[PDB]
Amino acid sequence: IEEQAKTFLDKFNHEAEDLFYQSSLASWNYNTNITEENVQNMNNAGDKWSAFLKEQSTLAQMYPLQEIQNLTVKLQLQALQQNGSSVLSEDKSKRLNTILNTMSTIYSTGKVCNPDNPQECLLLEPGLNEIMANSLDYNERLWAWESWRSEVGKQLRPLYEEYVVLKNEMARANHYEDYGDYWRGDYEVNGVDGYDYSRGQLIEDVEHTFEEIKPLYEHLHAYVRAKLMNAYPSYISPIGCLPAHLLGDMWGRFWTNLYSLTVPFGQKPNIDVTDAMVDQAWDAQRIFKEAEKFFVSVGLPNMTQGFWENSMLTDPGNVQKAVCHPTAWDLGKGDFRILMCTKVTMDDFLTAHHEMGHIQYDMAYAAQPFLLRNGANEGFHEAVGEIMSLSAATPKHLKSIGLLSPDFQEDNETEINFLLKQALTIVGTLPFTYMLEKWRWMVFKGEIPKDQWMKKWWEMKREIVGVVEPVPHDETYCDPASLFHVSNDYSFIRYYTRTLYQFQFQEALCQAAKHEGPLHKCDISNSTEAGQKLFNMLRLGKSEPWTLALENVVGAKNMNVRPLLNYFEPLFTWLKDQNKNSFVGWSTDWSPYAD
Amino acid sequence: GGNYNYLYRLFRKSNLKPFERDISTEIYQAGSTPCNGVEGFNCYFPLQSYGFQPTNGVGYQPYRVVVLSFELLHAPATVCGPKKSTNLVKNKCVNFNF
Ligand SMILES: *[C@@H]1O[C@H](CO)[C@@H](O[C@@H]2O[C@H](CO)[C@@H](O)[C@H](O)[C@H]2NC(C)=O)[C@H](O)[C@H]1NC(C)=O
Ligand SMILES: *[C@@H]1O[C@H](CO)[C@@H](O[C@@H]2O[C@H](CO)[C@@H](O)[C@H](O)[C@H]2NC(C)=O)[C@H](O)[C@H]1NC(C)=O
Ligand SMILES: *[C@@H]1O[C@H](CO)[C@@H](O[C@@H]2O[C@H](CO)[C@@H](O)[C@H](O)[C@H]2NC(C)=O)[C@H](O)[C@H]1NC(C)=O
Ligand SMILES: *[C@@H]1O[C@H](CO)[C@@H](O[C@@H]2O[C@H](CO)[C@@H](O)[C@H](O)[C@H]2NC(C)=O)[C@H](O)[C@H]1NC(C)=O
Ligand SMILES: *[C@@H]1O[C@H](CO)[C@@H](O[C@@H]2O[C@H](CO)[C@@H](O)[C@H](O)[C@H]2NC(C)=O)[C@H](O)[C@H]1NC(C)=O
Ligand SMILES: *[C@@H]1O[C@H](CO)[C@@H](O)[C@H](O)[C@H]1NC(C)=O
Repeated sequence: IEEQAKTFLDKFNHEAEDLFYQSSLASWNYNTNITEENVQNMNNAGDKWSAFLKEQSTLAQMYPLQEIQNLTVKLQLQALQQNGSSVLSEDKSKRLNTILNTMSTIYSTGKVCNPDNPQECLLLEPGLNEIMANSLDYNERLWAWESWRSEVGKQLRPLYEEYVVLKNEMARANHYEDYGDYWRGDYEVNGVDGYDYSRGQLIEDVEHTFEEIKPLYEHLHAYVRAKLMNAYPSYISPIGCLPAHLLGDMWGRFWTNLYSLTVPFGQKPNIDVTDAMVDQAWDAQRIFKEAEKFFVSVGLPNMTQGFWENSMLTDPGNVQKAVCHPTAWDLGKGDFRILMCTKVTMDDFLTAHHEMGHIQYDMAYAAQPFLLRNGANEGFHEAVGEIMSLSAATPKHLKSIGLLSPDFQEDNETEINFLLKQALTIVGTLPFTYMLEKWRWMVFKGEIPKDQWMKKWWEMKREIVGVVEPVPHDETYCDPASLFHVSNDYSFIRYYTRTLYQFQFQEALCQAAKHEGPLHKCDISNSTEAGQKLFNMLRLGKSEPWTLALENVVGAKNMNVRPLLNYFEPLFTWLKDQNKNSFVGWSTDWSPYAD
Repeated sequence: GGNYNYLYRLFRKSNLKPFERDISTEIYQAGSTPCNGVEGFNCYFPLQSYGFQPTNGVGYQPYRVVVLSFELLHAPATVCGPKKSTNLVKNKCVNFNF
């Protein structure tokens, strides 16, 4: 009966909040002060949380799921009843964890040695990522691109084939058709009177939104190709694809390292307020106190006053071994801490606004039950953090926060320099993200057999992304598995939808703050009505369907690409005038070796 | 490490009458199945403990409460405020209260 499930969850909601607390408090003491008497302090305290949750999970199947009427207590029950693994045979369950540990340690400890000196050998993160991000030598970028895929990616090919079979068995025992349908279960919504969403409906909404970005991406692809021919003459065709090893990093995920070759007006400095911070003696604490004044300006609460003692805003005065990585912690019981090692720079002035945005999202849904204290889907949590960073990087906000000469002149040449640096990171990553999840979805359902994995991968690079390989690759390579998110078992569609939600939030908040100009000049400071539009979504958590959360801000029930294109229309107008003598589009027949 | 000595009751058959008190420790029975003094599904111990810890956000830290309740049965009198006496004058027509 349904009233027994309510009494089940309230014993759960008070044993979990304490056991999650000290399992996360011990993870704080390891992260900010590393010993090994802290790693053993967090492994036993971490396993008491994991052993407790599988005990309550096997108690949750005593209650049926379709004999429930209240939507909230049904949502908590389905998130706890989830079997996930453990549906496999107990010798297949230990084979899967052996593969996931072997693929993870090949990626982090794989070395590449030089053919002129076999005694010097580079790892990926120090040394191989620096070549792909800084070099202008064609022959050295071609060496680092091919040798990472032929010496490390060939080890992951027999391991990734066994990984697909075991993950499809686990997904079909949980009544999905494949493992790709299991990943799309985040966006599913069942029976809330007009707000429903199918797991197959996500596939059409991604492909419908993508064919409206292809006019903008084609003009960006044509402008970068014309600028790369001056940097690498006799290597690039003026009507063809771009070679895969000249894109700024190892995989071509972000084009953000191509800015020094593709800058529109290099005689205008892109605005940088780092010298005005060290001329006014701003400490470590000023960067957060101006960040807290931004959020109280819009109508959001202060920091919790436990935030100022418990947090560790710099690396300590001790030479203290403590993972230095910006992050926002939500230990529980209303205890919010930020861990970062901040330097006096406009870079960490902006990520301070980003990391505080995770805190203000966390402080808002802290009145829901324990199992609904996440973002409404996997994409909302990063998207609310980046609309705080866009509004703080504007020169309108910088001159009113005291950091820009009240006699500063923004010219139309510097807005093109700023918008093109945004499009190399935002627009340049959208066909990469769409192509990769489309390839992984077709591998799991079996539309691509294993004798055509690397054949269909490079046909989709030339057609969707416009990127050609420099050396042909047969079915002994596995080039997707040489990325971190593929070999470490992560979903990748959250980076596509976060980019679309980010400009839907920003365009909906700037109509409430009564903006008049272009969308990229907007700032939501001093408003109250925009914050009330934002706070009505922030407090929902997972208690409502995410389509119901979007109408509280945007006014629509689906993700939309038209606010993303309105941000880049000053660039799209300027790009169509720079490509009057160029060719827009590419040919899938040209190759850098096929002459 | 958590002060686990401060408990509260989280299951009862029926809400309390005003100023009523209940220190029993019988195993609660949520479902219809009888409990027979042992724990299990739908048979819960009725007391939980605040695990208080010094690094808790406000609203999670312990507050001490005192409830004063003045009652007036039908006696002849009892405790009350503490009157105050001013200064007594002399040799002047005055309005006095002794
Ligand atoms: C890292 O934290 C641990 C524990 O928080 C520190 O180790 C000991 O902590 C106790 C407190 O319970 C002290 O009485 C001991 O003196 C600490 N050990 C030592 C060797 O000092 C540890 O000190 C912290 N790390 C550093 C570098 O201070
Ligand atoms: C079941 O649904 C009802 C409404 O559909 C929820 O009722 C609300 O409960 C809160 C506190 O529990 C009250 O403050 C509200 O006034 C109630 N609303 C109404 C309309 O009466 C109820 O909370 C849900 N059950 C659970 C366990 O959350
Ligand atoms: C979870 O996996 C189990 C198999 O281990 C599935 O079958 C359940 O088996 C248990 C006994 O171990 C029964 O109590 C359940 O009734 C069975 N399933 C149900 C509730 O029909 C079970 O179907 C899986 N649960 C999910 C999430 O589908
Ligand atoms: C920035 O604004 C100036 C001012 O309008 C633009 O200069 C004009 O450019 C057009 C097209 O080349 C000419 O027909 C006008 O005669 C120019 N104006 C003047 C006063 O000379 C300039 O092109 C703009 N730059 C960008 C990048 O948009
Ligand atoms: C936006 O908010 C800021 C912060 O309160 C306002 O800045 C104040 O501006 C006045 C006059 O411009 C100064 O006298 C104050 O010293 C400023 N305050 C601070 C804390 O620096 C700003 O005026 C607001 N914008 C509008 C349009 O009202
Ligand atoms: C936030 O804190 C400041 C001082 O730190 C205070 O003046 C302000 O009133 C606080 N905000 C609210 C809503 O009380």
